[PDB]
Amino acid sequence: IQCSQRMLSFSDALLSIIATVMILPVTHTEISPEQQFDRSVQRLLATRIAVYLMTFLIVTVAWAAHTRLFQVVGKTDDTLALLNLACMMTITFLPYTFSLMVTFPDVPLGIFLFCVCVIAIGVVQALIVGYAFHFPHLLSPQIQEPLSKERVEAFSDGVYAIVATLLILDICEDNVPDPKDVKERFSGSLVAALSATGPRFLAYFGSFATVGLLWFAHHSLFLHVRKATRAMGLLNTLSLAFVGGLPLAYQQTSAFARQPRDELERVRVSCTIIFLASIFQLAMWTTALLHQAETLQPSVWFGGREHVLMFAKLALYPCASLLAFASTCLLSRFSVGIFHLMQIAVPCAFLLLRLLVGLALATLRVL
Amino acid sequence: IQCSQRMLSFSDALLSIIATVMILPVTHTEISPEQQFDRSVQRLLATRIAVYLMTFLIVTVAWAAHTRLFQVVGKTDDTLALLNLACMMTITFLPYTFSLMVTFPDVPLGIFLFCVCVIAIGVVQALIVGYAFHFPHLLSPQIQEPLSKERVEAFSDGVYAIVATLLILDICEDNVPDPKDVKERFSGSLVAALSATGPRFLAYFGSFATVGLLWFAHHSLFLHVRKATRAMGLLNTLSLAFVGGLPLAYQQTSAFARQPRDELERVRVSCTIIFLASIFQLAMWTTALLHQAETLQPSVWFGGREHVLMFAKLALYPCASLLAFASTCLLSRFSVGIFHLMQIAVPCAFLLLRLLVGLALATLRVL
Ligand SMILES: [Cs+]
Ligand SMILES: [Cs+]
Ligand SMILES: [Cs+]
Ligand SMILES: [Cs+]
Ligand SMILES: [Cs+]
Repeated sequence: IQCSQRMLSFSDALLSIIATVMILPVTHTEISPEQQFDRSVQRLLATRIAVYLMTFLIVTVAWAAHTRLFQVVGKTDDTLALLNLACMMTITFLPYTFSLMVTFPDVPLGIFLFCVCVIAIGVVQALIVGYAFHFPHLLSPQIQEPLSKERVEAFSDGVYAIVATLLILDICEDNVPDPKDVKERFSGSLVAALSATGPRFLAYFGSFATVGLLWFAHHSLFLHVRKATRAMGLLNTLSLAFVGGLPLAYQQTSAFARQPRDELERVRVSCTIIFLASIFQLAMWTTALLHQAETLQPSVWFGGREHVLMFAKLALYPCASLLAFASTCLLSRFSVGIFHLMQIAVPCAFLLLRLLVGLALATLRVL
Repeated sequence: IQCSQRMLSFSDALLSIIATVMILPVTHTEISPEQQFDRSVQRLLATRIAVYLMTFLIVTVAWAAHTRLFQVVGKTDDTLALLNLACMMTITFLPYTFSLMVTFPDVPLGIFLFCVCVIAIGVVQALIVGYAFHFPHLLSPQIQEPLSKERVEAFSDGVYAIVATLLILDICEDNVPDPKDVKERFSGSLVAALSATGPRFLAYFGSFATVGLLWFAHHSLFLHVRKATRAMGLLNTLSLAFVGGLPLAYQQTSAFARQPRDELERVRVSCTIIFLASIFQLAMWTTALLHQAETLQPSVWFGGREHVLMFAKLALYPCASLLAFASTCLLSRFSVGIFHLMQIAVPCAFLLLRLLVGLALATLRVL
């Protein structure tokens, strides 16, 4: 009998990466001025977004099934480890089946391959369960539907890390200039290319700050969570699904970004993505507050010491993105400036959150 | 005061992904028949491999510095969490500095940016240390150079997962056919395209099996390790660095693979990569055996119950790849067949390792 922590952690990392890499087809979508007014390319972009969401949810379902299985397994062995590796191999091939299905929906080949993959996952999991029940010592103590917190945490961490890596790869792809381009612009001057590419560098830091602050909010939330209910897990899955779309909002090399579009439209899309990513974390927090005794620690109970702090932590980004979208809709003049100011201000608010909470609550109490 | 497990796990995941994504430039290298005999493209491929190795080692050094720092920190706070996120942001920008340096080595801009990034990492880490020492409660109990095992495990898991994801992405990119291609080959027949693309599907399973079995060996090794010495950490870093090259060996869409080359040369390259990946794990095992009392559990001591099993587990792949290379060099006729037979046999040997060890040792004892 061996400990099963590392095996499940590796499974979580693999599955998170597999679920998050479904956004790449969306990022690489190409639209040009010649095809700007064509309907097919717009419909294709929309369908690709939908496909990304569906594939993310499928991979998440598979991961949850694996977690429920290894909650009963408990202790792993060499045989069970190899069988879990086979199950991971089977799950990883789902992306290819869905790619085939997307390329050829009417043809039944992709459907058959997807069904065969699901059936292989099923038989492998059934073999693992039968092996564990055959040998009592392997099973968990309780045997011999809240999901486990550690698994959810690992999956979320993997998703966020992959998003950040996508951002930095986009920077590495776009910002670097070519020798011929440098020579044509100026007489072999790279300082000038740096001067021309600085805003891109700063936008990268802004995007990474956004992702890191969202992760910080999620981490602070799950630190205070005694138990994670199934509803909280579903809301977390939705939040992660909409977190995977951040590259679509904060990428320059992406063919998606390189299309005829107005600045206000890009700002609106990015704000909507951020709001959708953060509102589901806020919903997790509220749902946990409903059943505070079981799903939360005493500190974050209603009227607790850190309740207001956590509420502000999780409501900072949603309210800010909603304000940015409202400014885009109403003012129509300073929207981009408001969005950039918010991008650079939300970090500062996070760093000084406790002092702001204190001063605000004190001022409201006095008056 | 808050627990620092999840923060460090997220840092490990991010840094592992960042270190492993340095292989992508190598995979996307293009060589054509027109430029087959040109020296520049071959030299470029070699230099890109070297650059990948160097960048991996740099990111690993940064990760090790962070681990040594947070061994003293112990307990994290909101401020320390945000500062660690800033440090991760700074480390993630190293890829871009190195890309600029590669594109323009003679120009000093990339060098200056790299130095500034290192200096920013330094100042952020110094601020974290001063903050922790300013507040005694945050520091670890021991304060108020063996690396931590959990961090190494997480980093290795991330690297392996990213390799597997690269493999599956390569499959998704190449194997899927286009509608026009299907129509030109046959009268709208996708079953025929499947029949033509089957060997690629099977090669994917072979490559994933290779990666998963290497991970299984590493996991079995670290399960029995009481303490991880600095030398073992360095050997693990080298093993991971040479594991990142597996995509170069098991990818079809990669422009690297799409070049004029003989089958025997590809087999030799893949075998060399696998041998280099596994021999360093074997070296970790031997180095730990030297100081068995401190670096190993009683089971794997010399003459232990699981010593022979672990030795076989960690020597299966090195010996097999060496045999495949020797067959390539000597026989020159059935080398590819031997390589494929080995690819599909090593998994079976892993699954039946205990029975083979038993029968072999018994036969040797009797005779
Ligand atoms: Cs974890
Ligand atoms: Cs992870
Ligand atoms: Cs971990
Ligand atoms: Cs990881
Ligand atoms: Cs990628």
